[PDB]
Amino acid sequence: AMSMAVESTGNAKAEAESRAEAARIEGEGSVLQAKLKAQALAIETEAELE
Amino acid sequence: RVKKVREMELIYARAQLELEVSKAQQLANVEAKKFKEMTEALGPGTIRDLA
Repeated sequence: AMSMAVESTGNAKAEAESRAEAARIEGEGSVLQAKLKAQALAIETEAELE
Repeated sequence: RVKKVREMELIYARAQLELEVSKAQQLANVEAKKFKEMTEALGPGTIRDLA
């Protein structure tokens, strides 16, 4: 029972923490792309404003 | 981004309003002055008799 508990919790935590790490990387990437796209829109619409 | 577009369109709309009101203004001054000359040409009692 102890061995099954540790194996099952390791198997679940691996597939859960890989997803969590990937989601963290995607969140940081998404906010950086949000900054870059914000600059892109704020300059495109500013020039098109003129 | 949007606020600058909204502000820019706002001042354009203000001046476009001046375009619209001037169009209504002068086209009515001529409409009224022409009516002024039209009814003055006939006469006060004459237009009443015609109507």
